[PDB]
Amino acid sequence: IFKVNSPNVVYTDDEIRSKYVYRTTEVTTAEDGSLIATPRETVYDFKVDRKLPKLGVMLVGWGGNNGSTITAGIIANRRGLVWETRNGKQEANYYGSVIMGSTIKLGTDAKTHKDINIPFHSVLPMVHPNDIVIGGWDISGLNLADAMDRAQVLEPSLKALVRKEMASMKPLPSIYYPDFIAANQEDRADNILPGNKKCWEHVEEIRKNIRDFKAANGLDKVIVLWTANTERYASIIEGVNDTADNLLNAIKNGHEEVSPSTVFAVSSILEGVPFINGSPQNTFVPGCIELAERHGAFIGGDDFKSGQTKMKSALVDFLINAGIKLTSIASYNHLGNNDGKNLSSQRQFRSKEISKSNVVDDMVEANTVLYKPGEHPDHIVVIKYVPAVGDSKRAMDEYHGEIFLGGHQTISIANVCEDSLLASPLIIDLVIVAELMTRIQWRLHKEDATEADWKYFHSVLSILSYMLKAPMTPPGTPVVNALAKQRAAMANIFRACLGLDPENDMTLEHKLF
Amino acid sequence: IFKVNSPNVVYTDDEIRSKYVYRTTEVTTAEDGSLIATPRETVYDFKVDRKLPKLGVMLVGWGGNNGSTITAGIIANRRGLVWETRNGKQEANYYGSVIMGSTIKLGTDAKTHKDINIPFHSVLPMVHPNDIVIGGWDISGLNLADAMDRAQVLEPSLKALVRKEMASMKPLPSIYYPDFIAANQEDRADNILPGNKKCWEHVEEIRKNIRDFKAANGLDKVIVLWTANTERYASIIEGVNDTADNLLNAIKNGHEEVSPSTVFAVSSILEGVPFINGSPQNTFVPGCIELAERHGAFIGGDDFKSGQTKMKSALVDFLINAGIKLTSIASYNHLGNNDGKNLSSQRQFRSKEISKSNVVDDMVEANTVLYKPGEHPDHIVVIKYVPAVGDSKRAMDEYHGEIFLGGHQTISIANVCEDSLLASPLIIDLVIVAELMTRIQWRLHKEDATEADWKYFHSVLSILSYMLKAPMTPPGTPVVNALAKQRAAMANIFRACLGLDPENDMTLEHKLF
Amino acid sequence: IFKVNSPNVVYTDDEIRSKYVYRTTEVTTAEDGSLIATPRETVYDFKVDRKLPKLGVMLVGWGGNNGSTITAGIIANRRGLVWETRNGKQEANYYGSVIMGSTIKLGTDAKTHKDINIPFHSVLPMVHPNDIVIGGWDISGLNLADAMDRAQVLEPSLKALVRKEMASMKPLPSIYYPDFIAANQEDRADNILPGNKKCWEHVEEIRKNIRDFKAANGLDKVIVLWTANTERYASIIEGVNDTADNLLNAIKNGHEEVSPSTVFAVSSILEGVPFINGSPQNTFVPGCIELAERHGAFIGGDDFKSGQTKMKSALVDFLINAGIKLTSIASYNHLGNNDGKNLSSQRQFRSKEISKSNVVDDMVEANTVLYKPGEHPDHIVVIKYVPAVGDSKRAMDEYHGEIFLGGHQTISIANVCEDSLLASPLIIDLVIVAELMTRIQWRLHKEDATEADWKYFHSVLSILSYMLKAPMTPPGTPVVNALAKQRAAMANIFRACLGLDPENDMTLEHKLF
Ligand SMILES: NC(=O)c1ccc[n+]([C@@H]2O[C@H](COP(=O)([O-])OP(=O)(O)OC[C@H]3O[C@@H](n4cnc5c(N)ncnc54)[C@H](O)[C@@H]3O)[C@@H](O)[C@H]2O)c1
Ligand SMILES: NC(=O)c1ccc[n+]([C@@H]2O[C@H](COP(=O)([O-])OP(=O)(O)OC[C@H]3O[C@@H](n4cnc5c(N)ncnc54)[C@H](O)[C@@H]3O)[C@@H](O)[C@H]2O)c1
Ligand SMILES: NC(=O)c1ccc[n+]([C@@H]2O[C@H](COP(=O)([O-])OP(=O)(O)OC[C@H]3O[C@@H](n4cnc5c(N)ncnc54)[C@H](O)[C@@H]3O)[C@@H](O)[C@H]2O)c1
Repeated sequence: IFKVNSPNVVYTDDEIRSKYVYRTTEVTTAEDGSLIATPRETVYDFKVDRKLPKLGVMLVGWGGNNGSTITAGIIANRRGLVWETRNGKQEANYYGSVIMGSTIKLGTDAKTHKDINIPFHSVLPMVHPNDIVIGGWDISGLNLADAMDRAQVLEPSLKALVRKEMASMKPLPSIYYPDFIAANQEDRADNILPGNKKCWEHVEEIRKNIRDFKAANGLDKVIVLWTANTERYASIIEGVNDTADNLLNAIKNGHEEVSPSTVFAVSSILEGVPFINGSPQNTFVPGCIELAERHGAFIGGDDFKSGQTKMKSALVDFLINAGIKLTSIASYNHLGNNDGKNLSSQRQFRSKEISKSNVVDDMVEANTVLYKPGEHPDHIVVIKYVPAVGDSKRAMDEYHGEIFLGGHQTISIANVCEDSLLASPLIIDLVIVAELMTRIQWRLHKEDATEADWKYFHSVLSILSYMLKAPMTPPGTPVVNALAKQRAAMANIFRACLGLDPENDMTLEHKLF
Repeated sequence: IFKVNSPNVVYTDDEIRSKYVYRTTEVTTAEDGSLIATPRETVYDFKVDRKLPKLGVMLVGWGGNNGSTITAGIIANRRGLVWETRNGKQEANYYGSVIMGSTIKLGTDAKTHKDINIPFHSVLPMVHPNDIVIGGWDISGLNLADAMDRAQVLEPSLKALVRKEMASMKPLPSIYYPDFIAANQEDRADNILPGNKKCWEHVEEIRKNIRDFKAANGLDKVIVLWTANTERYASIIEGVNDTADNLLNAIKNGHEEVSPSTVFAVSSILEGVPFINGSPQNTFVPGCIELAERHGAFIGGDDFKSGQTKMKSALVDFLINAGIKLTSIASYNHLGNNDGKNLSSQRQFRSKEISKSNVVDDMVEANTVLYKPGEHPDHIVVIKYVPAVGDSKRAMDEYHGEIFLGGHQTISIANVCEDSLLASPLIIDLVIVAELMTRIQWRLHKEDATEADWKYFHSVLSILSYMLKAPMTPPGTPVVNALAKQRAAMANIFRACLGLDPENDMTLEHKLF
Repeated sequence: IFKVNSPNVVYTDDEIRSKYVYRTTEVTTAEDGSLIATPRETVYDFKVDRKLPKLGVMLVGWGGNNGSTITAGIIANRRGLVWETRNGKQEANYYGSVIMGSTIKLGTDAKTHKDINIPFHSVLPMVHPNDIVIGGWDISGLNLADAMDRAQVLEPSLKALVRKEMASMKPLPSIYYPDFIAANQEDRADNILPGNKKCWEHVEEIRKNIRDFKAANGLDKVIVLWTANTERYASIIEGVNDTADNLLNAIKNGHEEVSPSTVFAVSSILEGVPFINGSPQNTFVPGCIELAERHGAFIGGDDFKSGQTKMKSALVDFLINAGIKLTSIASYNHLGNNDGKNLSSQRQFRSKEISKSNVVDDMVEANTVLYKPGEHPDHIVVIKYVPAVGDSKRAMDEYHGEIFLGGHQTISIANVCEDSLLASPLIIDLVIVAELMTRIQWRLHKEDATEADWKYFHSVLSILSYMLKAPMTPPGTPVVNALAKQRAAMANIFRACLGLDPENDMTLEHKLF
């Protein structure tokens, strides 16, 4: 633990009221066409609620690969289970999680002159993942022990320990619209609500399920996470999905271009729970976003940045920030789970391909020294279904680049990654950060500020962009896709609630003496 | 171009006098063992000399692979030469250079709400690489056109254009101490000064050469860069190399444990020119550093971070900052130039292995959540001599990591990199940044400050750490090895001389509205 | 099953007496320097003993990685055990074995015109691996269940089934000469016979152990296989190891340059059991071979061709037989078992490096169109100890080649191979083929041949060369290292005992009609 010694930071047993000075640079164009840089300061008052709630996560796709892996891993970490591998004994951990497995720099030691590093989870009052309750919906009624055996992700020794408690968990019936997921997912749907079309009864039932989850479990806050199959893009039609009331009427009129995910998101917005989409499909259409802003409900980005895309975000940033001109990026993946079986259809593969292909455009528009306006590298993404490899995704990347005097650099990467074991800690990170963001309020520093001036963060949580492949940002704002930039954004926003200045890495006390 | 509109920044035609507030966090231990974080502010006055000098670089190892590549590339960029490749026409560029091929963010647009990115070279008044004069010493008297043909790095079409002017360049005689480089480099030395041992006449001759370079060329500033063969570690002996006067006496007494690089560095310190070591050997012993601090001469780090080590700095940082526990790093390189031939000896390979192996220790000591005190991954580095591959170094990396619930991640990387084409822009970056650092002065902001209170940066230039594999820091300070951290340090130090605040990446104007 | 309908093949319930015509080509130099090719025919009589013996294998290094894996796998296949993996249910098999997992072509169908393929194990009367008895010596007294847990090769579910029967197996004490294996293997030796030097009592004890194994178990034939640590090369000294009697005197005189493996081989030759060396060290010195020929004892080659070397034998053959000039071969391996720990010493790594480096010389001497006399590619082999990877050896190969008009081909291979699971079926293959070779006799076809003219194959079994990295051939004969050639040799020699002609692959009945 640590505390901040500053007149600007006031600690109360319920609140961490703090004063912060946001310092930025504003650029305006001069008369002769040159740029003028002006330092700007905005004084902000931040309020952080110290009380930790009893948090529940509702998973849409509970019986999937990722959902079963999560519920098993939370049980394993909560009980401190030790199991047997060929190498010997294995203990439960939260590796692969930036919040639960990484540290950030607090400051420099006065005496030793060395850096003080504290866990990322300990910066702000945050909910511990061991106490997270899981539930939700699935079109397949298989219990989560049998779902665990279907997934083929976990070792038999661990499954033996977690099977007794995971056999009592059965997902609630969900909604199946046949048009949106692949034709080979017909035989999977046995636990489905009455109706293959879009209706207002589905919204009522989903709201009832969220209510009953919170009531029966005894939870203070609920979060809904979409971990279901990738869907096809729902066409944007004027009068159907372009406005909150238009969409609310389209649900009742039973229009044939409303995704199941949109029904879940609408139910979440009407019940006041945050909704995070873990799939590349366009769950939030114009009208879902406006309904979220009209009600004050928090909504997150799309997809999960776990594996080849995370390393791509690191590498493209590193290579373009070093002066190497990337001309080709070729991503090849083949996998043999139900995720790859659903993406074997073109209409459902297109969404994932679009999500994977749009991670490098911001980095190539930032480097105007290498890339001319309109110059983009050849970015190809291929995903194939190989049933024999199972959950072990094999990714092959070829990065082709141009260097000094026309030289050629080629970087070939072979990644053997367990998909579910790389996305589960991301879900933990998403829920923990979203719960924290529901507990932070802000206002402008005035000499007569009242309690009525407290405001929340914008309904679209871009602070989750570290864990999201296709970040969703507030309407009209740019998108940040660099991994280091997103991690720094999260860390510095967390430090701003403590009145601490952002990390600059200059270290002038070691250079000027 | 751009200008800063701020009362703290005053622009004169010769100076950029600016006022900056260095904001950091200081950590002190409380009585009950907890940590206390206190915001600290140090007010600094920075003075930047706007006048650009005529800069000359003296290369020790001019006829090597890297030196010939540099002199050819500077000619190619200066003349704007276009040559023929199989793919068609190729123009000269400075790709692979962070200063000449990358951009940094200046600020946000007032109207568009989009980011303004300006070239890294345009942030501060900096010397253009097209105007850099080259010269120096080599033990081989071959002219640099024949040295270019010996190197086997450049295409015949480019060599045809640059051969006429590169055949008039002949390196000055150098000093050859047989004990320090490999036994297979005996036949290479034909241009050597009289003497196989350490003497004060060598210092006189090297100082004379630096003087004559500056006088004949008409230069305002000179920088010496060691681009010669990797040397063996010179033993630290009390009374020989532990003190500036002890070392100055050891040169005259002709002790047998003084490297040729130490003679070059001593000559540079006595003539007031900066010296940058581009090799893993310990050029600066205790006594060379003290002589540098006693005279005010600037000295740089060791080795060149070009290729597998740069990507290692990116990847290890990315993986450990994401919660993945690296257990094994295995670097394999084989190459067939004179660099690999000199490293075929164990005593000269040890220095490069030590330099390559110490890039990840700071990242594993920062993450106390994953690594216990004393826990280090298995880091192996292998370098082999394969004459058939030439300058094209083939690097194979295996990163083995532990992830959620005991999962295994393996990342296999095959890099085919032209060594000389990845290190030449690094040399340009080093000389440009070092020249700029010779033009920056600092002081503490007082109400009665005088002109006599202006001070330079510390003699050990750690701001070059981005381009250096084994960064040398001021005595008693920690070492930063993360690539993103070093680039951010350079950018934020450059912005501090303009009175601008460091980049925080928070973007609160897009989240709070 | 199948039978041969031919007057040349006579089937008896105990013998398969057959007549074969060995057809080859002989080359003699003409007067004008040209070559003359003459067809030669040698008529051979082959006798194959149909009776299958009760076979026992004695392993030197029983408690090692490979020995424990073998004894466990034989139990698993014998009992037909099914265990649990993450993917589901796994049954026992003999995959990775050329005899037990591959087929050979018997002939063409008269009616269908399609090929008839029969299992390699069914060509000749051969011992089934399910009935093989295991035993032997080890310097470590740990039982083989605890040795199995030490090895970290097998899944916990399989180990649970095999642990009860593998805990009753304890290796006999062995002989430890400290000079020959690495200094870090001191603490491993607790089950050692009295004596750190070479003595005749060791031969008596080893012979007693072989006798008692056969007597107690009730076996008809015994084979000894060296699966112990790699040793250093024993110097060839005149009067010590250059003659059978010289070596027999050197054992008694206690010379300090006689390997432990030589003592085992000598004991085997004096007891009449075959000895196969599975390590790169020179077990058979001049004098051991002569003793083998003087007694009639069978001795095999050196090392195990399992993994990167097998693929190297395939690839180098394929590339050089296709017209591609290999200029560089770079093999990198790192592993973390006791094998890699013993090879961390230079004197013990040299033997493995020599064994791995000499697999391509025969292929480059066969292609006189590409390689001039004395032209050899750059062949580098690196083996490193990385304790974190365990038995999973990571091999990285770079094959660099020259193609049409000076083009460059590069082939980069990343192999993740379980070392013990690739060498265990090789040991099964070696013992099965060696037992068969002890049951085959030959003679020249004469009109008055008697029973006294029956002869055995030469004491040095080169027919095992498929499974051996460093093939040992009869003194004065060339070595075959191509994998396809060795497999074809084995198949055609097996078919020659059946009176069948070698496979030619011409298929003229489908081309001439
Ligand atoms: N590395 C990763 O695992 C990763 C990374 C990025 C994105 N994603 C995305 O996350 C999602 C989950 O991946 P997975 O491998 O766990 O999936 P999966 O293939 O196991 O299927 C998800 C589950 O959702 C269920 N489902 C489908 N439609 C439903 C509906 N309308 N209501 C309720 N349940 C429904 C399916 O029956 C299935 O059990 C996918 O969309 C995938 O594309 C995964
Ligand atoms: N990617 C890279 O190229 C890279 C990266 C990191 C470090 N380095 C280091 O940079 C240096 C230059 O590499 P290179 O491939 O150009 O080297 P190289 O093999 O071509 O040899 C450098 C030159 O220095 C000369 N030399 C040696 N001792 C000398 C002395 N006392 N005085 C004058 N000249 C002397 C040699 O004759 C040779 O011509 C090496 O030490 C190398 O280890 C290179
Ligand atoms: N893929 C492979 O596994 C492979 C391939 C080629 C060659 N080999 C060779 O096969 C051998 C076995 O490999 P491993 O990984 O099973 O070995 P290992 O590292 O497990 O050690 C072999 C065993 O032999 C024992 N031993 C050593 N000296 C002995 C002696 N004098 N008498 C009795 N026991 C003795 C050791 O204590 C150890 O238990 C090694 O020499 C290895 O180099 C293995």
